[PDB]
This record gives sequence, structure tokens and C-alpha cells, in this order.
Amino acid sequence: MESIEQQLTELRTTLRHHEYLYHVMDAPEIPDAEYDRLMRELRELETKHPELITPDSPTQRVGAAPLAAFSQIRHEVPMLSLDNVFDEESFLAFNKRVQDRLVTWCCELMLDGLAVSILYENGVLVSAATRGDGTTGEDITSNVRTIRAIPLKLHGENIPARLEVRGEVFLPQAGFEKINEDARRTGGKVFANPRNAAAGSLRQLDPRITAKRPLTFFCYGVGVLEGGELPDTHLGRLLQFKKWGLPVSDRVTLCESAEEVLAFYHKVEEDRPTLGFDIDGVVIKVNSLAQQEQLGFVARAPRWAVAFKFPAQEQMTFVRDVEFQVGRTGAITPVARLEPVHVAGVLVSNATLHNADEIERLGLRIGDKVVIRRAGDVIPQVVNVVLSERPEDTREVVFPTHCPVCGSDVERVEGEAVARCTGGLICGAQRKESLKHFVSRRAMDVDGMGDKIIDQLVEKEYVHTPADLFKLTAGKLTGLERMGPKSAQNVVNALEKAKETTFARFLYALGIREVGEATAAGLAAYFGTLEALEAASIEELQKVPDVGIVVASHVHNFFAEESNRNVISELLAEGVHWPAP
Ligand SMILES: NC(=O)c1ccc[n+]([C@@H]2O[C@H](COP(=O)([O-])OP(=O)(O)OC[C@H]3O[C@@H](n4cnc5c(N)ncnc54)[C@H](O)[C@@H]3O)[C@@H](O)[C@H]2O)c1
Ligand SMILES: [Mg+2]
Ligand SMILES: [Zn+2]
Repeated sequence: MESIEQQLTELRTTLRHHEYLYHVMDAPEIPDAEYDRLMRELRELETKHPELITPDSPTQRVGAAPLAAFSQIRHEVPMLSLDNVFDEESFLAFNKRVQDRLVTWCCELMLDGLAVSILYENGVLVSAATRGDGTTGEDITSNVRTIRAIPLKLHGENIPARLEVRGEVFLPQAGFEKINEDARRTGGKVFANPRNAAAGSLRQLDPRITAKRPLTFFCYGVGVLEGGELPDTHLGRLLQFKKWGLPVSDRVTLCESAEEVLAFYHKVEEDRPTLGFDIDGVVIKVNSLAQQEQLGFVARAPRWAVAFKFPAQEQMTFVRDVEFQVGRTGAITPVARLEPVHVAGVLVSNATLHNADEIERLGLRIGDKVVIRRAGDVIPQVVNVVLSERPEDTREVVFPTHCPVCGSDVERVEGEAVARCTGGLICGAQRKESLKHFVSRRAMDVDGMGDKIIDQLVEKEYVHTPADLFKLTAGKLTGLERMGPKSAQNVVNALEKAKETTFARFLYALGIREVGEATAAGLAAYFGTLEALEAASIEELQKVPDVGIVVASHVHNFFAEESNRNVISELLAEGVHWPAP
């Protein structure tokens, strides 16, 4: 289409743009898979037109320049990247190229974190650096000493006088999710994924910040080596590092054929959801150091290793709509409907938006291109909007003011992330739990109205509100499973007796959000009657001891919703009774 010269400048500009956001800012806008796609396109163009490769092309360079706000460390041996493949056929082609230019493979989990180079002198940790641009990195020595998995001293015989240990610092998934949940609720930085949370946690001027983040580390390789020797195979070196106290993954594996490599790759992909940390693939390395040294390096990567990538855990797609799911207790979760896309190999077409505050934090509009993440058998999540690709036609996301299931008021209370349907007494989405609550022991306490009886009444649409329970005839109950004429009359009798209650237990039975047994008793004692309570403003409700803004808001919004007032009127009409004050 466009001239090859225009294609080249566009690709180089785009790749550097995202390299800056990823390597320098730990804040990428596009998925790793999209960057990898663009890099493949540039590689294909340069392979067809090798005369157009420049020494500063992204295919010839590593990482990004180190932040000058950090002290800087010149690696004593260059740090590089890895060239990659995405399918078995391409790995086999790499295997053949290697065989024809010289084999045992040392095969390792490819950890999705950031690279670090740790210098030990006489077995003592003396410095540690990020990769930077492969020549100069950022001094993160103080930060690395907060990482328990990285030893400060090596213990053993034959420790070389000077040794750079290289490995990946990374942040397990549970630690990542905690950091992001906290950040969403406090206004801090929300990270795209564990890689970026690990990088941002590590690359702190103040190491006390790093120390509070659950970073860990695995070794994977060697930089400078002086004043001593190491084993003559890569796995041998890793096992020596392990003996000296450095952390080595228990999945490092030898393979004596290309087909063994494929078997390991596929088992690791199968085991991926169980590991507790992100891996973007497996790294496959010529095991013999002599063979590694013969093959050497190109500008960006070794010629003796390949990153065999998995289908990526983040992908981009378009938001076609936003649906608002109503949960069993009235929570309204915004869920994006998406153009279908495979994430980590699994076809998905929705993703959670968490809540209304998160929609606003994202800046999401219908029609946006978004990054979504799926790591495990869970609903995917929207990560961010790809704002640089926002179409000219997008639509505002209007969070519902009324429940999409029952039409009752939706409530959002300041400081609370979750919006809720207020119509707990009528909402179909809440009906099973609301009726079970209503007849429970500390509420109306109806003998024989068990969960399986309630389930049938709801599923057959025989009951829609708690008032309908008192309208049940013995004949209608008899028609249910688990019910006979005797138990049907038993529960009709039990419902008639249950009309005798207290103001506190009736209030508790209504199922207002956050109103526990003690709060119900306090509201009943303060206001004395239902008429006084149902009239109270939020400020009036806040007068009550142990009732704050959240409970006051829920109570006021509950009684302001017409469907609740209608059910309460019906309950009184059916004869529910409590003592006057
Ligand atoms: N989303 C974006 O905008 C964006 C931008 C630039 C780069 N990236 C991502 O960065 C990567 C490309 O750059 P890169 O140089 O960081 O490459 P990489 O992470 O794909 O491969 C090289 C790295 O693998 C790491 N590694 C992990 N486990 C290893 C093991 N067992 N043995 C050896 N090395 C191991 C090393 O730190 C090494 O630097 C791709 O994942 C790319 O998608 C993303
Ligand atoms: Mg990486
Ligand atoms: Zn509702």
C-alpha cells in the first residue's frame, strides 16, 4: 500500500512510542501482543528490504534509555533481548538453523517481569541494575535488598571473585490484584498487569516503597565472570547458582530433541493457570556453553536462544455495548460487551468494568478500543482504553439510574464503589435471597419456608414479594415438590403466626443493605414507629447512634423507592403486626 519508506518510518515511530510507555514509564497503552505484531511487521519489511535497516532500528536495539533520575550502572557484559517465535513450526525452523550452524536444550519458564543484573563481588551483593538500554541500567541496589528471594551473600566453594547474576524480578498475581484493587479505591496508579506492577514497584527512588511490595526473583543467566569458573552447561550454571543460595525455578528442564521441547512447552501452557505468576512463554537455550559461544549474538539478542511465546493474556478489541448485571443482593456490575477475541487462547466476548467509578477512571466510551486481560478461568477485565485509537463515533456510557431488571431506583453512595438496586423487596434478581432473608430466624422466622420451597415459588413465579408469602393458600403450596398437604398447611399456619413480630425484627426482615440486627434495633428504638422512620432524611438518620452516612443513605433510599413502600403497605394490609410504642 504505502511506500516502503513510509511504512518503515511509521513502524519505527510506533514501536519507539510504545517502548517508551512500557520500558520507561511502566504504563503501556497497547497489549504486548500488539507490540509483538508490529515488531513482526517491521522484521518482515526489513527482511524483504535489508538495505533499509539502520543501526538504530528497533530490530537492532534493546529496551530504552535509563532514567537519569537514577544513578546508572554500565553492565560489564551487554544485556540483550530475545528473538521470539509463536508456533511449533517456527520453533522447529529455529532448531534446524541452530543444528545446521554448529545440541541439548535448557528450557525455562519465561517470567513476565523485568530484567535485573546483580553483581556479587567475593560472594557479596554489591550492586543491582535494571537493563535500561542493554548497555546502561538504573541503579536499584537498595530496592533489590528488600527482595527476600535475592540473597545478599552466596555460600559455597568455588564462588568467582566477580559475578553478574541475571534474572527476572516479578510480582505474583495475588500481589498484583491487591495493588490494583487498592489503587482503584485510593487514586493511585493502576497497573496494566503484573509485569508493569513489578517494574513500577522496583523502579522507585525511595526503596522503602519497594519494600512494601511482594516482589520475588528467579535467576536465568550470567553476565560478567571474573576470577573464577562456572560449569560448562547453562543448566549446570543454574544448578550451581541454586547451591549458592540463588532462587532457581523447579521447572527448568533439559530436552534432547526438538520434540521434547514441544512436549515441555505444551505442558507448561496447560499448567499456566496454576502457577500463581505470569509467564509469557518458555525460553529455549542451547545448553552447551561452547555452542553458545560459537553462535554468539546479533545486536538485539543471542543466536543460541529463542522465546517461544504463549497466546497472550492481554488483547485489544472494541466495546460494542455495556450491560449492567444485577447480582443476587442488588449490586449492579457494568460488563462490557466486546467484539469477540481470543485471550490466552480462549475465545471471550465480555469483560468486567468493576463499577461506575472505574468506568469514569478509564474514560471509557461505547465504541472505544480497549485492552482486556484474562489470566485464569475468570471473567476478563478491561485494562485501559486505547485512547490513541478512539474512533470519531463513540457514545457516552450512561450508568443506569433505574434497575434494568425491576425498574427500581439505583443508589450510589459517596465513598462506596458499588451501585445497587434499591428494590430488594421486588427485584427479580434479588428475590430468592430477599425472601430467604425475610423468613430467616432473626427476621420473620417462618418454620418450613425452606430455601428449596422459596426457590420453587420464585422459579414458578408464584411469589414476587414477601407480601405474596402471606397470600399463599395450602392448595398452591401443595403443588410444589417437597410439599404435601400436611406440610403445606403447616407453613400456611406458620406464616399466619409469623405476622406477630417486633418493629426491630420487621425492619431487619426488610433487608436494607448494611442493616444488621443491632442496627435494626437501634433504628426501631430511636424512631419508635414506622411512620417516623419512613419519613427520615439522611441527616435525620445520621442522628441515630451507630448510624453513619452509608447506613443512613441506604435506609433513606430504601424508603424513597416506591416498590418498597408498596410491599410494606401490602404486608401491613395482610396483617403483619408489632407493638405500638
Ligand atoms: N505493551 C507495549 O507497549 C510494549 C512495548 C514494548 C515492549 N513490550 C513487551 O516487551 C517485550 C519485548 O522486549 P524485551 O526485550 O523486554 O523482551 P522479552 O521480555 O520478550 O524477552 C527478553 C527478556 O526475557 C526475560 N526473561 C524472562 N524469563 C527468562 C528466562 N528464563 N531466561 C532468559 N530471559 C528471560 C529477560 O529479562 C529478557 O530481557 C515483549 O513482551 C513486548 O510485548 C511491550
Ligand atoms: Mg519480558
Ligand atoms: Zn432491581
